[PDB]
Amino acid sequence: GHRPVLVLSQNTKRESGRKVQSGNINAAKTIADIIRTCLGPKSMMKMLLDPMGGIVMTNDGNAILREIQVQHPAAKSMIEISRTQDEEVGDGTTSVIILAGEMLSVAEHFLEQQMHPTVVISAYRKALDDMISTLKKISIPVDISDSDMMLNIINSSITTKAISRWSSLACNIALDAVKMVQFEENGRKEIDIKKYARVEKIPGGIIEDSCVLRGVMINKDVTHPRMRRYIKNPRIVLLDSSLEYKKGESQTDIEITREEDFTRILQMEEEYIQQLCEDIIQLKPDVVITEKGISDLAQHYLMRANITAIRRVRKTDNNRIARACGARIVSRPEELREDDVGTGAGLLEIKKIGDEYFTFITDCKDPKACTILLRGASKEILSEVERNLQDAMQVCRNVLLDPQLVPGGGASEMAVAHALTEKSKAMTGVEQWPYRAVAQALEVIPRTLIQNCGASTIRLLTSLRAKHTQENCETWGVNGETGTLVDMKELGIWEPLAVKLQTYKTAVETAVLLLRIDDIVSGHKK
Amino acid sequence: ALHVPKAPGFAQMLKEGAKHFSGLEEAVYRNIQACKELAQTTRTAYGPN
Amino acid sequence: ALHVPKAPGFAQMLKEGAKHFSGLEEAVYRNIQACKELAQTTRTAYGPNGMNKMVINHLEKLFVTNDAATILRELEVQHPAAKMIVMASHMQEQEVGDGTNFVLVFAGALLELAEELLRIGLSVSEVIEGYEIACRKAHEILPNLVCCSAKNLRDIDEVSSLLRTSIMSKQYGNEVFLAKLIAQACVSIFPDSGHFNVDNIRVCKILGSGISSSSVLHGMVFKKETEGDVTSVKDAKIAVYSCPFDGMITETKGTVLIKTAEELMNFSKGEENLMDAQVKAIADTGANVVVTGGKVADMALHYANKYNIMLVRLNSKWDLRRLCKTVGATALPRLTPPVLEEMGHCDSVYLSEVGDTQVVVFKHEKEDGAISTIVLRGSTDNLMDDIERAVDDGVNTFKVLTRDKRLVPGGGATEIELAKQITSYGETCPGLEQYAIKKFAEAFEAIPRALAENSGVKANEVISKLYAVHQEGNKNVGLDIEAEVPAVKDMLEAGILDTYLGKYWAIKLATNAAVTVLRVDQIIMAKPAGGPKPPSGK
Amino acid sequence: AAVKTLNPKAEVARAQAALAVNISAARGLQDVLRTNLGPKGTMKMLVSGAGDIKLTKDGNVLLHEMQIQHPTASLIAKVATAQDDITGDGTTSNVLIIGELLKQADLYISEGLHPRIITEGFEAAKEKALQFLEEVKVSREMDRETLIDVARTSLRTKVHAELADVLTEAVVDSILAIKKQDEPIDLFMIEIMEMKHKSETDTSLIRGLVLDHGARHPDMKKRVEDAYILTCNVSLEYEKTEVNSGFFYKSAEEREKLVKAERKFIEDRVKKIIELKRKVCGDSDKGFVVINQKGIDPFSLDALSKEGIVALRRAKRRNMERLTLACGGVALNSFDDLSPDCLGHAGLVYEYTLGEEKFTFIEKCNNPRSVTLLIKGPNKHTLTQIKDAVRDGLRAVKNAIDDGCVVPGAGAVEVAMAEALIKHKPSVKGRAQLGVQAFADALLIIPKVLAQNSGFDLQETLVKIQAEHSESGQLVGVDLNTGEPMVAAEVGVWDNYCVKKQLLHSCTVIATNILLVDEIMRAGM
Amino acid sequence: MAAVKTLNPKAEVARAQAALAVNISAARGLQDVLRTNLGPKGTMKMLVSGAGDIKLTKDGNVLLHEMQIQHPTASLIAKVATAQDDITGDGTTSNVLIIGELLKQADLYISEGLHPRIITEGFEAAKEKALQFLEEVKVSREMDRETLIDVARTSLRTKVHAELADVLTEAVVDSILAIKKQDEPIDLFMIEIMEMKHKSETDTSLIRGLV
Amino acid sequence: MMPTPVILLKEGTDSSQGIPQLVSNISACQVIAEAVRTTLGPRGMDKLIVDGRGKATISNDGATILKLLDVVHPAAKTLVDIAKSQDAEVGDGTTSVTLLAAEFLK
Ligand SMILES: Nc1ncnc2c1ncn2[C@@H]1O[C@H](COP(=O)(O)OP(=O)(O)O)[C@@H](O)[C@H]1O
Ligand SMILES: Nc1ncnc2c1ncn2[C@@H]1O[C@H](COP(=O)(O)OP(=O)(O)O)[C@@H](O)[C@H]1O
Ligand SMILES: Nc1ncnc2c1ncn2[C@@H]1O[C@H](COP(=O)(O)OP(=O)(O)O)[C@@H](O)[C@H]1O
Ligand SMILES: [Mg+2]
Ligand SMILES: [Mg+2]
Ligand SMILES: [Mg+2]
Ligand SMILES: [Mg+2]
Ligand SMILES: [Mg+2]
Repeated sequence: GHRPVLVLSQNTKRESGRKVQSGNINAAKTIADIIRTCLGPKSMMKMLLDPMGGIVMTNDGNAILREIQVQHPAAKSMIEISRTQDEEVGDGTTSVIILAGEMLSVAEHFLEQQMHPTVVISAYRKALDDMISTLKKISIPVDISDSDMMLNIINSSITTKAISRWSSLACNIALDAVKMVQFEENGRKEIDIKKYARVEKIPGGIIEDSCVLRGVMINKDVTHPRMRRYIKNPRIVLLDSSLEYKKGESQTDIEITREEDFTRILQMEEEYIQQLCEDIIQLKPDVVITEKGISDLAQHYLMRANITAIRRVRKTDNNRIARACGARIVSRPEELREDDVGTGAGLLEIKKIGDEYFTFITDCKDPKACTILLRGASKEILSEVERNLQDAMQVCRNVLLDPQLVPGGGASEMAVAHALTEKSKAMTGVEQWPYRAVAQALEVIPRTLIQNCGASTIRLLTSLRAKHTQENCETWGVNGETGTLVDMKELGIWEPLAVKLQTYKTAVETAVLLLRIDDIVSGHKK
Repeated sequence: ALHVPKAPGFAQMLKEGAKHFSGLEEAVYRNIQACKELAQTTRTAYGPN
Repeated sequence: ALHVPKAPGFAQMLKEGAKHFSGLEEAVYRNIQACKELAQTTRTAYGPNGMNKMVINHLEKLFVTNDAATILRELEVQHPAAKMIVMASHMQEQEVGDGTNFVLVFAGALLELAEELLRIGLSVSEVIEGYEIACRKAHEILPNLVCCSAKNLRDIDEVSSLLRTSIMSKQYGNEVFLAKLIAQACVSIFPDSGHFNVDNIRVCKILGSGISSSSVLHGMVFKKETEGDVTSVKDAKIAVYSCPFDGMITETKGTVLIKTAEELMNFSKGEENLMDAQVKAIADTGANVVVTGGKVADMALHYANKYNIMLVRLNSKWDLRRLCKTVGATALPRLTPPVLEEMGHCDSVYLSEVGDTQVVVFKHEKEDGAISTIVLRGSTDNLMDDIERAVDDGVNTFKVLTRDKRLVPGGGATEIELAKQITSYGETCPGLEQYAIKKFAEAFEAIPRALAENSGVKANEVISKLYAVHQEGNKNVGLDIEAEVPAVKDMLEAGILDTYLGKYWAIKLATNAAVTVLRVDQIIMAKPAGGPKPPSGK
Repeated sequence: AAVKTLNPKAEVARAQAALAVNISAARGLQDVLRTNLGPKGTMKMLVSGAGDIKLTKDGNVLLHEMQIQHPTASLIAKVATAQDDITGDGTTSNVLIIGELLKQADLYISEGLHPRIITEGFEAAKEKALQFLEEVKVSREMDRETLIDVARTSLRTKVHAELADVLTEAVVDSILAIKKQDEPIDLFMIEIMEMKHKSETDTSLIRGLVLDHGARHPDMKKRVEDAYILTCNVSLEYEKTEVNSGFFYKSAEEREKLVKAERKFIEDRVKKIIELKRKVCGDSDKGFVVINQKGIDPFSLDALSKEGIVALRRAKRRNMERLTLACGGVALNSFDDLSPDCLGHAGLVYEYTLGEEKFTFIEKCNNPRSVTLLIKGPNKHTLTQIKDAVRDGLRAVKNAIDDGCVVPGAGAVEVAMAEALIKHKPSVKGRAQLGVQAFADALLIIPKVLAQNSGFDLQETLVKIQAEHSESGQLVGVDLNTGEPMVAAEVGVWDNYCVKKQLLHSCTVIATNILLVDEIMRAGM
Repeated sequence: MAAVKTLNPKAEVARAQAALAVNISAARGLQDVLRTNLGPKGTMKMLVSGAGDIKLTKDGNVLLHEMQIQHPTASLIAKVATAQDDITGDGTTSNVLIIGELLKQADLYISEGLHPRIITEGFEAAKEKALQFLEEVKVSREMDRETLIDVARTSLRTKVHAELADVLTEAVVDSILAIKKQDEPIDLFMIEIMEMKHKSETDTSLIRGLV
Repeated sequence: MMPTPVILLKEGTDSSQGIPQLVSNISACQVIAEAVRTTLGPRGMDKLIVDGRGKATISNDGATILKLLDVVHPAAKTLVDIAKSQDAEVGDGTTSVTLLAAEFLK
């Protein structure tokens, strides 16, 4: 016997000192190196094996990072910041990771050179503030009324994905969807593309046939074949309550003693259904769409009035239809009003694609919701196309909200680095060295672009750095396709200011978070 | 769609317990890291102090 | 240099338990070998001199029989080419009812000769084309080989003679008696209308007195006992009910709501009076026998006993429907008295003791009726099962005769004549298909060879004599099994005949199975699973 | 590796390893599926884990039923699944073209070339090839002969010659029967019914419906000559109240009264049906058939059979529309207001019994817009193979009717496409000409595989065909009986234009995406 | 799965196209490993034994012995390279590369249904023609000191560092010229190779005697 | 015999064919007859059979003794079946049927 006595429980480890900092920085560098080669217009794609047996062939950094599992907590923090960048702005996920990895890599030097992490953190925060100032300075305005400028911005956003082959069609689709989704009510502007901009993937066909509809498409068919599958100018009526006969909430029981009470009860059930159908018909609609089941007898009474019925649509699909055709979902048909009747859909067609029926409510006038019908080679191709379309729509929304633009291809990075170095020339304290280190660490984006392009990093980067020292060279970047220095006033690669601001903020703050950390303790039970 | 097979050629012909590190990142950086670690272990015994 | 790695490509991507067979040697020859093995297993039970086989299935149920279809069914066949040949045999059994062993033997012979042709140089496609051409030629020749027709199916003696050949292959020792039994049973059935139903023939197996004590009854026999006191009637007026012999109740929910003492005291008396009135109303129509498909109430049983009414409870709805057919009644869904047209009639219903089991007999006297039953006596359950299989074969033969009345000589005469004619045709066909046609002709030799081997004589002498006699011009000469030496005799005179449809369908199905097996070039077997069978198969 | 450093139990293939793995998988799939192409191909035999036998020749079925656990194989299987779902043909050609594109690309990648240039060449070659395919298509009025030719060119590749000949007539007649002018063809209106009692050549087309269920009452007539069809979706069995009624009685007489009075609701609808039947046909000459999507209890069955009415219960949901289009009635969900004008008409209704299963035939319809295909065979695998073949044939005929054009087959179209691509190659700038050449060589795989399956050699047959095409300019294919060049237009070897376009698009897209994959991970655990 | 497996169930067999695939895959793997060795611009390889001994080399034969390979075709190619090294002492990497490329080019046509026998016949004819061309193209020169220095450089530069190779050139040329007798075979056993571990790598030299 | 990678019957299937299996069947019938041989005649003797649960059965009836024996030999079970048949049809002679049948076979 005599079991050992000790302060902390077993399986409780603890390491401290330079080892923890080095391990955290190495984990961040490994996370960066995982997706270092997936940046730029010449990025290669990666194939990821889902544990559930799926395959994710993707170029996006966030999907790659979220599809892998790590044990080191610093890698978990890096994945979390990647997800945060993806959610906040939409793109820039594989740039912020690289930036954070480089910043931690250059901070490791000062950590090893007897400098306390707090000084490094203060220098990092001053550098971040000056980066924000420089980006706000070098930005240019954009008028959202010019469709060509918006298309160019979306193209520059999607030149690095696999959809650059059909870039023109993709940009048109994304811009149209964002414009359709844009809404304002009660003075509250709203661009909510995660609910009212739906992407539907139907494998087969050709990618060139993909388009955005002026309406909503659902995978539903008429309840009864006698119903019309083609109505010219339908009057939409939406419901979210069953058209059947159902038990009440209170516990209720009948007690039948007379002979004719059973038939009377059944007849009153039928009459209740008939009354509901008559209440619906009194508005004289053309179709009825419900989120809950519709009884066969109700279907008969609806067909008697020449009304097409769709049985069970989802909540989100019903909301999209309401936004598109101008209807208003109601629960009790007794309280139906003419305002709730959905007029504005220019055509309702129920056609067959492949071996399945699909319902189209397209041709709407002024629709506030849309569906993007994607057709392609297979499921994974369509998934990647959908991810690229999400990136494009997020970029379009960011530009619509924040109409300033900054040069791409590392031109902004080099301009900010040069401005930071010029400002650091004036400081005299010990904080200047980490400040300049961050300034030059910001140059990783053009270096990675040159490395991915296959060109030589050293001389190209040196020439670019020399070029940025002149009076007006803030728009000089690199070609990701030819490996040459070009003015981005000519190449036309521009990025939203919000995306760059979010990227720099997230990278610097992740570096700050991982610099503060020491004395890792693990193994304790909840 | 649940396992990544070894690439045909040298990867398959490699012995059971052997290891093969090739390229810059896999070999040169790892060797530099190991040498840095050794120097770090020995560093604190340098000089009169 | 101590291991051979798997070849890159499909070999490495194959699953752990899967097997892949490609080419001639790995797939076609192996399938031919498996089919040959199956044919060899079933070969020894062919013909009248075939020997029974004891087969123990996975449930330790013992089967002793010489029926090829049953033997294949009870065998755990795992090779899938043999599985295809077994499906062909079972399809032959379902379509015709006899000739399954012929199908298996012909398929095996065809596949062996195809293997020989493939070895000598012929391609698979050429062999398949030649086999199809020879099968078409054989189907063209076959109608010309018909020697006689049934020409009458209402006769007892002639139908017995027709079915004697069919039921001589199984139960060789005593086939005349079974011929008389099955002929009487089938002649009672098969009314003026041409349609004949196999299901109308019932078989009841009762242990004890040997198969020579079996008989045919123009009615139905049920192995149970009467519910009431009455055990025999003479002028039965059966009223068949599909409902339980009890007062029907509500389908929603029954609740006796009592609110006064008088209702409580009167409820049981009223219910009993209602039951008595219903039973008396049923009896007043003249019905002295009542058959019900459900539970029998005690009060209903008492009141049926009071009015001298026979009660019989048939659990199976198939039995109730068959009784309705054989008596001439309709199963009333409620307990209302039957009107004159829906009250069945039987010449005698009584409780009887046969051997050990208690039976209820619905017996007619006139030699007709919708359903007739055959009671099988014997000393062993397996023996009666074999006799039942023979009876099924005879009934299927009678049904085929009703379908088509043409007959062909048996005992290998038809096979030998077909082989001779197909060889003569193939000798005149130029090109590589002549080898396939000749091999298809030679495959017909497997039937007389199997018969000669089973009878204990030398097959080569029998086949040589058959060719000699057929070349002389006698097309109705086959093997003579009643001899200790290879000998032949005219089989039209001997009365040994085979159904034309049986031979036609057997040849067609065997050729189709052989061609289908030959068409296979690659096999990809998944890893065997220990799953509890597909849900559809139950 | 970085991933293995972060996750020790993770599998990684990077740089040339990923390309080698993907190309090896594609080559293995291609090698397996080479023998499928063409009518001279070899039947594959598939045994499942439960011992079920599957005889097939389709690329998609083979892909689904091979015991393969490879990622690239999964991607190609999904591509072929989409190909089959939309067009219904070209899966084997899909796999062959993907594998040959990957092999030809590797032939240049192994010499230091970068995959991006190959992908650019592939894109340019695909654009030119689509232009040429648009140029070469034959716009024709789809009469019966052309549809028969297309159905033959599908079914002969799928099944035996005589079976294909029968299925051609069956499929073409069925499609022409259900087809409405300037209206999309609905393939749900063709029942594919299986029966297992005759030879494979007994498959035929019935101008009506075949139902896998018959009358459940023995007293109902088994054959009705002149019938009136009442297609309904009304429950004719006892239904309990939704609100938990229950019965309360104080004596046996009240129990009897409540038992008699609880059937009144269903009895009313049965009486309505009986009154309609009596009014419509006052004699015994005409018949009355009731097909119900819901159950019919024995009481209603007896009540109907006492009036000489054949009642079928638990019919299929699509059978409502099938009977409405074929017989010509109105599917009723309630008997509130039923009139003789909603009754369908059938010129013959009879029941066929097969073993323990029963079937109902509804033939001699006036103008059946929906028909059925009766698949007959002695085995289950034969039935499955015939069903797959008729699916392929129906898809081919529907595609031929939809797209008014049709493309010459027998390998001519891709030979001409490759020659045009070679001619156009100098117009491509840079080193994308290597990708264009690889695309042309990959397109040339189909005549090669056809030559092998016919028993010939690639080099001689291919050079003969290409020389004939260059000298004459016609669309010359592969004669699988002699190997000589042959113009597929006269002999009637046709291919679907949509199938070729989908093949080009999907193969190019998937090959480009696979070639650009440089790193494979399995690190989700 | 084959005839052999029936007689011996525990047998591994590769037949027909599988045999060619296995052999060509092994040859291509060996070629891919040994591509980086060729030329003075080749890359040094680190070879660590089971005991932990470190060997740095770029020699093809030395690498072939130290590769952790257990393939039959690799064994055959290693035997061929060993014979090359034993008799001539150079060209092992060239052997591996040429064999791999020969097999790859042959497969490039074999995959098109061509029989390997025709390829082998073409190989024999091409080998005869190439031997004739090699005979006519050779440069017969009087082996003075400069030519021997050039040959020694062309070998050592591809074997070691440029400066060390430069020193070893004079070392080896002077040794050979010292032990060589006129119109007699050269006995390489008469050149002692002794290792000392106390100076820099450029301190190696030749001694007119014995150590 | 050869391994035959794909086998026809399920693995573990036992097949016996020819004269030896018939002789074995006759021997099994002899063994079955011997178990009830001494229960015949006025000088017969009783047999005590104990089941798995420990309950004993003492009987001179041949059919009872044969039924209490757990005979699994397919050919030997025919003697038990005919003894039960004789018991059902007649009720006496269950010992004589087995002796007669086994003696015929011998
Ligand atoms: N044609 C181009 N030439 C040079 N650089 C480009 C080009 N297109 C995009 N870039 C640069 O590539 C970056 C986008 O790469 P991407 O893979 O989208 O990374 P992220 O997903 O982090 O945005 C942008 O910062 C932009 O400056
Ligand atoms: N008395 C007989 N003499 C000669 N041959 C006979 C006689 N009776 C039947 N046969 C032959 O035996 C064959 C029947 O074999 P059988 O055991 O019934 O196999 P299956 O059940 O598959 O038909 C018939 O082809 C017939 O020619
Ligand atoms: N009678 C024929 N003669 C020559 N070539 C043919 C003939 N029939 C079909 N083909 C060619 O063979 C190919 C058959 O391909 P198939 O096996 O149907 O593959 P998939 O099912 O994937 O379409 C077609 O591309 C067609 O061009
Ligand atoms: Mg981006
Ligand atoms: Mg028989
Ligand atoms: Mg096809
Ligand atoms: Mg050398
Ligand atoms: Mg006694």
